[PDB]
Amino acid sequence: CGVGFIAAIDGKPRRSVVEKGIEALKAVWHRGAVDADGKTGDGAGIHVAVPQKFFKDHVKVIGHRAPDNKLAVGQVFLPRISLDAQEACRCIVETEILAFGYYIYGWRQVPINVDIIGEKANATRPEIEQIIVGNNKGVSDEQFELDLYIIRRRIEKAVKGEQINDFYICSLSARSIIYKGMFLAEQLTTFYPDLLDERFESDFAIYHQRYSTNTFPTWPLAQPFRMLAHNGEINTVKGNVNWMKAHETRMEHPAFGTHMQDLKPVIGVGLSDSGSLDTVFEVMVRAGRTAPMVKMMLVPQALTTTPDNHKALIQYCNSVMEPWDGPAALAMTDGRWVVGGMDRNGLRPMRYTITTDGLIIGGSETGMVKIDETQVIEKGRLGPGEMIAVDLQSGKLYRDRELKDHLATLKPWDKWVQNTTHLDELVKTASLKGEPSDMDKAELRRRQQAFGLTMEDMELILHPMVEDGKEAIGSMGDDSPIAVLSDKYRGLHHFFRQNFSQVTNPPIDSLRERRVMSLKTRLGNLGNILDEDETQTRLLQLESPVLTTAEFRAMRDYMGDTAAEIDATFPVDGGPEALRDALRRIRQETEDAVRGGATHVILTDEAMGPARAAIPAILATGAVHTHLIRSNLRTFTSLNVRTAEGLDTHYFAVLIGVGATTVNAYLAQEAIAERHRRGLFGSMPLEKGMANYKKAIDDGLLKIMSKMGISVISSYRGGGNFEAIGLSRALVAEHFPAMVSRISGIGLNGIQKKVLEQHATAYNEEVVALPVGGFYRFRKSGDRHGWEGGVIHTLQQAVTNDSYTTFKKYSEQVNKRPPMQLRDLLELRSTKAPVPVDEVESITAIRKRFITPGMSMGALSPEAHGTLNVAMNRIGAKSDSGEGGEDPARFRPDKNGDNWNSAIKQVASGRFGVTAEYLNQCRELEIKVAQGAKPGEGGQLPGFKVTEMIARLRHSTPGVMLISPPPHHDIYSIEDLAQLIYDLKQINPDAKVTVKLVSRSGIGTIAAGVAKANADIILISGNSGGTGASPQTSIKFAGLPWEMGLSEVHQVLTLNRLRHRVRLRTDGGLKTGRDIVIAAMLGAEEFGIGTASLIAMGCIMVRQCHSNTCPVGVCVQDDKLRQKFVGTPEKVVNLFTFLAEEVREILAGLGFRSLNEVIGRTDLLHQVDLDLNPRLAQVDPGGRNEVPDTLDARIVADARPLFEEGEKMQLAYNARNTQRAIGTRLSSMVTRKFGMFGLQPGHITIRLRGTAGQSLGAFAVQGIKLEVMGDANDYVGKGLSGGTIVVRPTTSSPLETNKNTIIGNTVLYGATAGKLFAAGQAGERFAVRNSGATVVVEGCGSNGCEYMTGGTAVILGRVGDNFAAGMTGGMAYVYDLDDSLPLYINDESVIFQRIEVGHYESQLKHLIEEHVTETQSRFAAEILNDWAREVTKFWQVVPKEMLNRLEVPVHL
Ligand SMILES: Cc1cc2nc3c(=O)[nH]c(=O)nc-3n(C[C@H](O)[C@H](O)[C@H](O)COP(=O)(O)O)c2cc1C
Ligand SMILES: CS(=O)(=O)CC[C@H](N)C(=O)O
Ligand SMILES: O=C(O)CCC(=O)C(=O)O
Ligand code: F3S
Repeated sequence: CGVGFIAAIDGKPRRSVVEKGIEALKAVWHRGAVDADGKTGDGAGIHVAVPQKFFKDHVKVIGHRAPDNKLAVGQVFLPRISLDAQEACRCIVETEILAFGYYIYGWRQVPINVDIIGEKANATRPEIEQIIVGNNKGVSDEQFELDLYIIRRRIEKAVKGEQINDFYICSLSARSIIYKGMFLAEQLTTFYPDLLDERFESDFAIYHQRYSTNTFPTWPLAQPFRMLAHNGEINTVKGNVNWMKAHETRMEHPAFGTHMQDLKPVIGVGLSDSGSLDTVFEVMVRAGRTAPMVKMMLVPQALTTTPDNHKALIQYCNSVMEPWDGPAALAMTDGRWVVGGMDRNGLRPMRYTITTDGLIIGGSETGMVKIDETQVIEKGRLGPGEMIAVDLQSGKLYRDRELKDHLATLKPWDKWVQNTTHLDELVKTASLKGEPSDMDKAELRRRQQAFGLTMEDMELILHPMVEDGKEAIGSMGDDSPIAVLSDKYRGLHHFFRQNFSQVTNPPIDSLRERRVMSLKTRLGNLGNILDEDETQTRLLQLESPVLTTAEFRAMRDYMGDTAAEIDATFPVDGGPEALRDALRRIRQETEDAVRGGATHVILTDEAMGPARAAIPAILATGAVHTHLIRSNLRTFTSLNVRTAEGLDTHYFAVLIGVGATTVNAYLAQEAIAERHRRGLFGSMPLEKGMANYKKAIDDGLLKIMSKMGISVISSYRGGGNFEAIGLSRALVAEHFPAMVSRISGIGLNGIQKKVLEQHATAYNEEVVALPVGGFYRFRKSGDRHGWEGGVIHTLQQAVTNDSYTTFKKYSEQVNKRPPMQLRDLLELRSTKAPVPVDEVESITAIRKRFITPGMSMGALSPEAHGTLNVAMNRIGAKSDSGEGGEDPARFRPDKNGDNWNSAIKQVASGRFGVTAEYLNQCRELEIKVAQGAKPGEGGQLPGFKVTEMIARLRHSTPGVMLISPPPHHDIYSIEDLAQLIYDLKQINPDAKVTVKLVSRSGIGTIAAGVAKANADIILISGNSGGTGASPQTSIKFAGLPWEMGLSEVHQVLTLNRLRHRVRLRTDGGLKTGRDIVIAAMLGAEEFGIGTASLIAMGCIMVRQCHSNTCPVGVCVQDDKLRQKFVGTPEKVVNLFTFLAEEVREILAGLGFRSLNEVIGRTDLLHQVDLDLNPRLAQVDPGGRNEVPDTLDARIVADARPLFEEGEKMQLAYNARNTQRAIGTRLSSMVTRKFGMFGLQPGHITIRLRGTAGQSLGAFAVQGIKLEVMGDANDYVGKGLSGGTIVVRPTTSSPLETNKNTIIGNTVLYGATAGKLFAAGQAGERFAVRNSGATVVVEGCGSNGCEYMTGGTAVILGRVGDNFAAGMTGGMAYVYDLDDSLPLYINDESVIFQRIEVGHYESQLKHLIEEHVTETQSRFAAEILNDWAREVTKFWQVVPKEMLNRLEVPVHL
């Protein structure tokens, strides 16, 4: 994959612009899935100017006369198999161009060579044909495209009405034309020779290859699109899409004249995300807005450093259009400008070079197209939010600032912005004036009972919010029933699961990166995206959809005649259809209101009473919002909800994203008060009370959002980002935005019945106390759980006394209950007579398919951890190190023969103990993208668990907390995954690689991509798995059952013929023989067993894993407490032995003599309402994935002496952007023979001219040194491990070392040792997570030194926003010539001072010296020359938590 762009700064056409454009496309294949087929690829494209010589001649050769104007071309994919349709297609195409009365010189079959296409693709190949049009009407450049645009839509529309498939017009303008198709980019020129003609000349270019979650090639989905080309993904798409359904309700502009209606819907069916973007971007530009304005209105930068002009503008946009978020490198152009742009988080690479010849070449990597250093005038990149551009009419280049300057210039942004009413202060005022409360406990209690609330609810969850202003953290998995199956009133919000993101895009850090996020809310800002007038700022604005009963009324008053209140409630005397008609009613009443003139709606349960049940706020909000959309009305109101049932963060999230503008949990502020008048909060005023509550819910949301990288509530709102488990298809469709509900579930009639039942509970008689509740924990009360006391005892009894009979009694205890989980709804019947048990496969055999999941050293006691490693190795199975290091002492068997080393090592966001030697002490690497306990997010390890041993392991700082970054920093998109897997397979030639993913609908597809990315195993984790520490909403609301995700992967992978390329594993609550058989039949080959293995080691399931108070030594770092541990290998081994025997017992009954004979065999399962079909369906009823060599292949060959004799060596080689992971293999080899540190620095040194591609020197141990004279791309020294890497411009380059980029992003991610020197600037997230590498570099993008925990980080230059966020431990100095660092640095955990002590001043000096020595850097050398005055300019950045720990104090 890639996007790229090229432009002649002067405006004047050239052939090289196209030849370069090809050139690029020939250097991206190293980033894609190569087929063994040699031909098949996902899509490539080049968007250049229609070449008027070439075309005109053509018209001449047929013997017409060339017009004076520009001649248009339509580039069109016709149906290729039904001639009947091609015609219909061409009549339509002609008719439409005809009624605008332009002129047709006529069709031209495009030459192409289908030999380089694969069959899959030739299959779906359309018939490519050009049609040539002339501007007989003598209109203007601008009018021609405008008209053509209305024409293309007209066609597009008619073909649709005709119901014609496969028709598609890539381009149809007289400025631009697109040559895209499904074939390898390196072969664009082969499939389309026109491109090789010298008449193809052009002032600009835009190329793009693409990847996919597929094996199927659609042609129209290859890019570039008509104005756009996108690398990334736009996670906020359904959000955007539904907004347009309303944005459109009002869009009207005069340029389309009477055409608008043909103009809608601007987004047709079947578009890819980017495709939909281009769609919108286009209309906007067709109506007048420049390119750069549009990038902004749609992919605005974050309004955190910023001039005030810009801020105005931004604020303007944000008020018109809600962003289109997701990682995004974009290459754009309206007719005149050409733009390179970034998403608001700089999520994708985008280097660029400027030449003496007056060209700019935009890129994704950098070595992408030869250019002589000699003619380089600059070497840049884009950072979050920036653009760079060219105005081809004036042949002027604008860098970000200067370009943004320009747009600020266009209008009185501020004066206009000043037109908004921020009703904030007005609202805060009334709160301080006193959050009221008007119910008597006798009431609170009874309503509360209506929505089935409890003490656990009040104590466990509400309280901490009020107190700490933070939400409840907890531990152990979610073992309760899944709500539909529940026995006990659960509220709608229970069935909506929060979606989150896995490999497609990364989730954000809402702590360390809160500045880019946002919760602004606006009532009445929905008018003409098409307009550009100040009247667009006239709207009210909150800063949280969240309102305390005080603030709420504040607002509701300011509104007034303008608001309308709808009674979300229904009679109980009602009848079987009570709630239905209720839902109609509300729907209608809101209609009338809005029509009637109303501008705000207030939906509410307030009139709930003994005679009226409340309509489930969630259902009521959706029913309303949707119908509102469905009648083009939502654009006229704000929709605000008052809910008695609301209480936690989740409930807000759902409400909001199913419509809600504003929410007020009124009966909870109440419940807060009552608590407060028994002084449960102590001194603290009820007002500060709410304040906190509110922050907890605000950060609440910001989080839930970040789980699918979304930075902003307006796109999130109404986007329906949930998945419904349990409610009926029909329903979910009827009333909420689009969401999946893969098995229908209950419907209104059930909902009604349950709502009312709980109701009687609370108005049928007195209520002094809520029940206790046993949702977050087993009480011997109502809610059941998997793990309950009896069950735990019996199991313990069983593995301790070693009786299989006791085991069997446990599992029976377990299997004889009411269904609690989906698998529980299946029977296993077969058609074979039974077989004798002896005959089946053996336990030895079976238990080997079992593994003990990754549970970190930290989360668990050292004793527990190694216990597990011993058990697994004893029975020839495998265990998983876990998110947190593994001690290397452990790399040998002990006198007793026991083996503490673990067979599968993880690799997760904060790369904990990740070392060349760690990565090499195993048979398998598990890329942890996610756990079912907390999908969207990333591990926690409370500070008081960060023992010293722990801290030593992890290179973290003692007793300081370890919260991990939710996304991996080197996996922002699937190609990214792809490359990690490559490095992984490079540093360790023997291991298989796994990808831990978490079930959720859509996993299937990703699953595929993972497969194309060379993963060997894929593991789908259930929603219910365990965690040592994790917020409770994720434990109860993120994730989906494995029975759904595991089949989906089984199916989809099968459906694309990849299902044999990868092995499948699953975990999530598997405690029993049958749980394991059923998982096999659904497709699994391996099963993971954690918690139950913990319980055998003794866990009693008391849930204080986060607390460091383990009654039993399982999950606790405390010494005394660790002495109460009685786990034993022998115990765990017994657990597995039983499990397998119980598996064999079952297979025999089924007539099978082995597990393999039953994988995938879903015909053996019958579901004994929900629709379990989609899970049972069969698609077609009736070593390791190896990888390509790299430079290392030769380097190694050339190093015989190294390994053979010990010699020292110096090698030289060129290097291209296309060579990845250079050295890594070397490193694996060296680490294996001499170990990370048995070689003295520089022992084997390899100079490289040119460009290093991703992962340069990744995992290099000491002894290796790489000099890259030239430059590099992302991830230099990723996981650096005591090796050394240096990078400087070519002796001959005339560039100013420090004013130019030289290495990409996420450099030194997670390193632990070694040095890195860089004559130049580095891009985003430099030194992220560095845990002990020393570096020197002349500058650095934003988010630098983030989450760093060790090492020294010098920095000869300016530094990006949010520097040092979460930087708990190492140190960075920072030459700052403008005393600006103050404006960029992220305070929170760090401080800066000028050097005072002189050993710190000396430390710096020596590095900088090294730097120079290695890099021959002038600018550096000069700082050395004026040390005196200069030292004065740096700034010591030192972590708070490091102040008292530091041998030599930093002060005095
Ligand atoms: C205490 C504990 C620690 C865990 N630590 C990790 C971890 O370090 N890395 C990881 O990728 N998943 C981790 N997990 C999840 C397990 O690896 C596995 O996905 C899940 O535990 C199995 O769920 P089951 O508990 O119902 O047996 C942890 C889970 C628990 C309960
Ligand atoms: C190379 S790419 O993976 O960024 C593809 C981009 C886009 N989401 C698409 O489906 O075309
Ligand atoms: O130990 C850690 O860093 C993480 C452990 C974890 O996140 C979990 O077990 O839920
Ligand atoms: S608190 Fe974890 S619950 Fe198991 S580990 Fe101790 S009993």
